Amino acid sequence: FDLASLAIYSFWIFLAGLIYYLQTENMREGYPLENEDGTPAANQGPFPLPKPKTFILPHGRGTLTVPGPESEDRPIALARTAVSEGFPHAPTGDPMKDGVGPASWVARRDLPELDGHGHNKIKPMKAAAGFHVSAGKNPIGLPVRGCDLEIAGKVVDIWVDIPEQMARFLEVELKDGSTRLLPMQMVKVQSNRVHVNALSSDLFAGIPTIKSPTEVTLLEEDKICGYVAGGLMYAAPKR
Amino acid sequence: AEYQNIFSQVQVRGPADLGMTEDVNLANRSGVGPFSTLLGWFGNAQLGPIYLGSLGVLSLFSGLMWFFTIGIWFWYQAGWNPAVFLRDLFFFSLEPPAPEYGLSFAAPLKEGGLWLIASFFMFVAVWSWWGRTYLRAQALGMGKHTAWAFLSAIWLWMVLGFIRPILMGSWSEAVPYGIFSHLDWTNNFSLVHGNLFYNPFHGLSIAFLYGSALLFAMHGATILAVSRFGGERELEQIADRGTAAERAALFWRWTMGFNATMEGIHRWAIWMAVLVTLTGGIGILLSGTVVDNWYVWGQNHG
Amino acid sequence: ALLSFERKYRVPGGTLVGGNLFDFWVGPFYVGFFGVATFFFAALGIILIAWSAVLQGTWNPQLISVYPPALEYGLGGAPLAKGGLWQIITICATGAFVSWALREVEICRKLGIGYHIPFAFAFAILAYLTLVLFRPVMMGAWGYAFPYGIWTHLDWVSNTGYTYGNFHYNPAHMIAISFFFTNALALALHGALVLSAANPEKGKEMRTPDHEDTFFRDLVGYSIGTLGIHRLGLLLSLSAVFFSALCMIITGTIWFDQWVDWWQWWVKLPWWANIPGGING
Ligand code: BCL
Ligand code: BCL
Ligand SMILES: CC[C@H]1c2cc3[nH]c4c(c3C)C(=O)[C@H](C(=O)OC)c4c3nc(cc4[nH]c(cc(n2)[C@@H]1C)c(C(C)=O)c4C)[C@@H](C)[C@@H]3CCC(=O)OC/C=C(\C)CCC[C@H](C)CCC[C@H](C)CCCC(C)C
Ligand SMILES: CC[C@H]1c2cc3[nH]c4c(c3C)C(=O)[C@H](C(=O)OC)c4c3nc(cc4[nH]c(cc(n2)[C@@H]1C)c(C(C)=O)c4C)[C@@H](C)[C@@H]3CCC(=O)OC/C=C(\C)CCC[C@H](C)CCC[C@H](C)CCCC(C)C
Ligand SMILES: COC1=C(OC)C(=O)C(C/C=C(\C)CC/C=C(\C)CC/C=C(\C)CC/C=C(\C)CC/C=C(/C)CC/C=C(\C)CC/C=C(/C)CC/C=C(/C)CC/C=C(\C)CCC=C(C)C)=C(C)C1=O
Ligand SMILES: COC1=C(OC)C(=O)C(C/C=C(\C)CC/C=C(\C)CC/C=C(\C)CC/C=C(\C)CC/C=C(\C)CC/C=C(\C)CC/C=C(/C)CC/C=C(/C)CC/C=C(\C)CCC=C(C)C)=C(C)C1=O
Ligand SMILES: COC(C)(C)C/C=C/C(C)=C/C=C/C(C)=C/C=C/C(C)=C/C=C\C=C(C)\C=C\C=C(/C)CC/C=C(\C)CCC=C(C)C
Ligand SMILES: CCCCCCCCCCCC[N+](C)(C)[O-]
Ligand SMILES: CCCCCCCCCCCC[N+](C)(C)[O-]
Ligand SMILES: CCCCCCCCCCCC[N+](C)(C)[O-]
Ligand SMILES: CCCCCCCCCCCC[N+](C)(C)[O-]
Ligand SMILES: CCCCCCCCCCCC[N+](C)(C)[O-]
Ligand SMILES: CCCCCCCCCCCC[N+](C)(C)[O-]
Ligand SMILES: CCCC[C@H](O)[C@H](O)CO
Ligand SMILES: [Cl-]
Ligand SMILES: [Fe+3]
Ligand SMILES: [K+]
Ligand SMILES: [K+]
Repeated sequence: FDLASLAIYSFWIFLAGLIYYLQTENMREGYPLENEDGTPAANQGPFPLPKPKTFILPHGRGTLTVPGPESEDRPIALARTAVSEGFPHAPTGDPMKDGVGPASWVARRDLPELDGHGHNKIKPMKAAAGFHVSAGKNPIGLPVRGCDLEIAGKVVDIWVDIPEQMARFLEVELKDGSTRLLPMQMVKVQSNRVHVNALSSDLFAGIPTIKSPTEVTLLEEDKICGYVAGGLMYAAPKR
Repeated sequence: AEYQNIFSQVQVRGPADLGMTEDVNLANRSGVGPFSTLLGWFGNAQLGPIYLGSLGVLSLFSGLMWFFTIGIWFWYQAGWNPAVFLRDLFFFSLEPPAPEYGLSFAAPLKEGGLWLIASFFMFVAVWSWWGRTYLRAQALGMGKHTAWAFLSAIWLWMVLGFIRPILMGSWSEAVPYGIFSHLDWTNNFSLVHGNLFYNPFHGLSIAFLYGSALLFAMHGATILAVSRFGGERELEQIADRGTAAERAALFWRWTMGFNATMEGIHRWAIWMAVLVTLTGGIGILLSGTVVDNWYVWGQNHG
Repeated sequence: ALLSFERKYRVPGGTLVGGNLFDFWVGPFYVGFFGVATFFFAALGIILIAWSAVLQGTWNPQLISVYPPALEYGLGGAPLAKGGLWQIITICATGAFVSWALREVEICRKLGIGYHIPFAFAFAILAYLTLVLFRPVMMGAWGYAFPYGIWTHLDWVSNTGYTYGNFHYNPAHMIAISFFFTNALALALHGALVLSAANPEKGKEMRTPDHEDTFFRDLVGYSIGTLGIHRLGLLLSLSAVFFSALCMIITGTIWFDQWVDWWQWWVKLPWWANIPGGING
């Protein structure tokens, strides 16, 4: 007989089922798989989509049910470079402006993330009661330099995550008096400047702008973060 | 150079965050502790508040009694000499009853009794703390995943000190409380059962342990890599997938041909972790009870 | 086939070598110059394992074992059937792993993401190389490396460890294990915490990270925070592997006696060395 043999055989049956379950749970976004033209792929693999689950979202924001119909919900300015599958797709315009490649953004909801109390999670520090810089070089006041070593603007605030008490963006004022948000993760605060490797100074103007000066929506965050990260590949030319 | 978001460049602080209320009895929350700027370079600066109700007090009291029972035994072994206490600290050990005592509670204090008292206090501390992990989640309306995950760790602990010794018929089989002595116990356990490398549940426990380091290295790296797109705001990425979650998925899709989602990586995570101690407790529990010698067993099975 | 949201990312660019020549995919897999290198190294390696299998006289994957040259060969080359295949296979492995890492770098570049992943992977690669390259070279023979076999490599672990008594007494090994156990604890907690907020009690709204901080503060008096926990996992994992490589690189080189005896430096400090009492007096 043997209880240890029963246990090891049983465990391997269990683990196979567990892996099957875990894989299907991980197909709740992005599937069914598509051809390059957006139509459903003929081979979906041996794992089926899981039965749907529904997340109840806080503050009257509704629900998310996944899996569900996938749609990009935005135009994608790319075209095939080959006559068969598997090759890159070339930007049909300016990929920074069009938001493709590493400049890509997702059509998230055009509302701000809220905290557990239903208040905007990210606020400019100037509007965040009691918030202040508590350690490190305070970036407010510093000129902002791009990868061309030219000054694009000056830091006029920090946008802070209120519940998690963290710096999320720098607000940078440009020569025309408008501002843009830069992700904190993409700037280097130095003693005499903030340096931004991803963008040359002349690309700061094109950072997507926010529709209201004291809040930022998840859609806007995705457009800002995407554009800034896309500069690593695309700031290149010059001239 | 390029910033990597391993330590923060600038810290911000606001009023102390007293937390969400939900159904929590606020009367049992402490005030906040001090803020630590040192910690704040890597994680949150804020210390406290802590919740401590009757169960938490019982758990801390009992845990302290466990630690102090072992500790006074150490002092005793030190001949009450502070110099000797520091010198031989890792050599002291509170040991269980000899095998001749079986599972009785009749061993003298100095020959197992104190081990039983200490173990009793540990039993109460850990299970009351388990109760806390459940009730703290319940009071906030959260699922009970933590209490379930903690139960996998509790399974190995219980097998080691309680279930296996009871099934073997003596407390002498349990783990002593000492730094070196518990490592000596572990080595001996393996030698006596024919080399645990031949126990398939041990090899699995190792696959999950190593796999937990593989996976948290993958996952931590991944989230940091997409932190420039808000990647660590995982709950909202679950609710409203963003370019962080898509770039993360596609890194792995392009690398190894498949990927996770922002929620599902956490299910891979919780299982990779818990399976360490679930498979481990099974492997230990069968040892000596069902299988005297894993080498021998492996010659007739697999 | 592509994920529904994938096409917009499949642009040209990011390669380190070859320009557009290997800038394409096979199914889900990105290729790149380093995809070709990984394929060459892996394939050659696997072919050489199969030839080793033929020279050993077995196809059973639980029996195939490729051993390094015996200690008498020192750091020279050995005949292919007597350690040379191991040597070439190790070159292939190292080539395959480093190529995999560099391919990961080409993928990060195309996606516009940080390089944290391949940097992390490099710790694993360096632990591998500590075992098969740096340690053997410092010890003066390829034969101190581990053999490539599912079970024979465990034989090497047990034989190497017991060469120094109970290996548990290696202080770097104690640190390494503490990081491995701490990492698994942190992984369980992190997975649990996020799922418990995303999947709250029946009928309830998803919780927020605020609830996640609250839960931990309530339980232990501290929350490391959603950025911190990912920093922490990465540090705990990589520290575990750093201290593993460390624990082995010092073993057989700077310390080669029984590890238990290392601890005598402390017990024998003159201010308490001769005091009566205790385990040691
Ligand atoms: C010479 C030694 C033997 C051997 C003997 C053993 C024995 C004996 C055991 C293991 C076990 C394990 N071994 Mg082995 N092992 C050997 C060789 C190895 C090698 C190797 C590279 O050679 C590796 C990688 C491992 C790896 C492993 C792990 C996978 C596993 C433990 C998992 C775990 O998380 O435990 C750690 C987790 C716990 C102990 C859970 C603790 C939970 C409790 C509830 C915590 C209470 C806290 C307390 C109240 C204090 C609070 C203090 C706080 C500050 C408040 N072994 C050799 C062959 N190994 C264990 C196992 O499961 O084997 C199947 C085990 O019992
Ligand atoms: C009797 C045996 C001795 C002992 C002797 C040894 C010896 C000897 C060693 C260890 C090592 C370790 N031991 Mg010890 N150890 C013992 C008891 C234990 C116990 C315990 C509970 O008792 C534990 C928890 C541990 C724990 C550990 C870890 C600290 C460390 C192993 C991990 C590591 O190096 O990862 C590092 C990770 C790697 C090496 C993996 C590299 C992966 C590569 C880069 C990629 C592979 C890709 C693959 C080919 C792809 C295939 C195809 C795809 C899957 C499709 N030991 C007993 C006392 N221990 C080892 C160590 O520190 O090594 C540096 C080591 O050599
Ligand atoms: C699933 C596998 C892994 C796992 C999971 C896990 N552990 C858990 C949990 C989970 C999911 C919890 O929810 C629970 C927790 O609350 O974590 C924060 C826990 C926990 N795992 C713990 C420990 C632990 N886990 C371990 C391992 C693991 N835990 C696995 C690898 C290990 C080892 C050996 O590897 C240890 C030591 C505790 C931190 C915590 C459970 C706490 C508990 O039960 O506490 C009761 C004890 C007290 C209330 C008080 C004790 C008092 C002290 C002993 C003395 C302190 C006094 C002195 C003034 C300070 C001295 C400090 C020194 C000791 C350094
Ligand atoms: C540094 C922390 C931890 C870590 C991290 C880590 N590992 C990683 C990564 C990271 C961040 C990846 O990005 C990468 C990955 O793609 O994971 C999905 C990877 C990876 N970790 C892997 C495995 C692995 N990692 C381990 C460990 C760890 N990885 C650490 C604990 C272990 C062990 C034993 O603990 C293993 C087995 C692979 C899944 C993947 C690397 C894939 C790769 O390199 O692919 C290219 C190579 C091939 C397809 C095959 C090469 C074949 C050889 C030419 C011949 C075989 C030689 C081999 C030496 C024989 C060994 C026999 C054994 C029986 C001893
Ligand atoms: C969604 O987002 C999330 C958040 O955001 C919202 C979160 O907030 C959190 C919550 C997360 C946290 C609150 C952080 C949790 C913290 C950890 C998991 C651990 C962090 C730990 C470290 C950074 C350091 C650990 C140190 C290591 C590994 C090196 C230590 C090496 C050793 C060899 C230890 C040796 C110890 C000895 C010899 C003991 C000394 C001698 C004695 C005689 C006393 C012994 C006493 C005892 C009681 C014996 C038991 C001892 C233990 C257990 C020792 C403790 C061990 C240590 C290693 C310290 C999560 C999960 C999350 O998901
Ligand atoms: C939050 O976010 C996150 C995600 O998302 C949201 C994630 O997803 C993940 C990722 C995590 C998971 C999905 C969880 C599950 C993961 C684990 C438990 C970790 C362990 C993983 C595994 C064991 C899987 C390992 C798999 C691997 C390494 C891949 C398998 C690999 C191959 C088959 C190798 C193939 C690839 C190669 C060779 C490189 C390049 C590719 C090519 C196709 C090369 C082609 C080139 C040629 C020249 C071909 C020529 C062909 C010829 C001549 C003929 C062919 C001949 C043959 C014999 C074939 C994380 C962490 C995350 O945090
Ligand atoms: C300065 O000095 C003072 C005294 C002030 C403080 C110093 C204290 C010291 C030095 C403390 C040292 C503590 C140490 C070194 C502790 C080490 C502990 C270790 C390594 C423990 C390891 C494993 C323990 C296990 C697996 C225990 C499992 C126990 C159980 C499952 C409990 C089972 C319960 C039993 C047997 C009781 C049964 C009775 C009932 C009623 C159920
Ligand atoms: C050790 C655990 C390894 C688990 C790997 C299982 C994953 C297979 C998933 C491939 C399916 C992807 N696909 C085709 C649906 O897109
Ligand atoms: C897992 C890490 C444990 C950290 C423990 C921190 C506890 C601090 C609790 C604050 C208490 C402040 N008080 C009440 C003393 O004033
Ligand atoms: C020795 C300590 C005793 C353990 C503490 C028990 C608390 C368990 C909580 C489960 C409560 C379940 N329920 C549905 C009644 O809420
Ligand atoms: C949730 C992730 C699941 C990962 C599965 C990893 C399987 C590792 C294979 C180890 C085989 C050990 N042994 C001796 C039992 O055969
Ligand atoms: C421990 C073994 C792990 C092997 C898992 C390998 C990953 C499978 C990738 C499957 C994707 C291939 N595809 C898209 C053509 O289906
Ligand atoms: C010789 C000096 C080496 C320093 C030791 C390195 C320890 C592990 C490094 C992990 C660093 C990355 N992390 C996780 C903090 O982000
Ligand atoms: C009795 C079982 C023997 C196994 C057999 O000799 C091996 O597969 C040889 O490859
Ligand atoms: Cl699950
Ligand atoms: Fe996470
Ligand atoms: K303010
Ligand atoms: K035996």
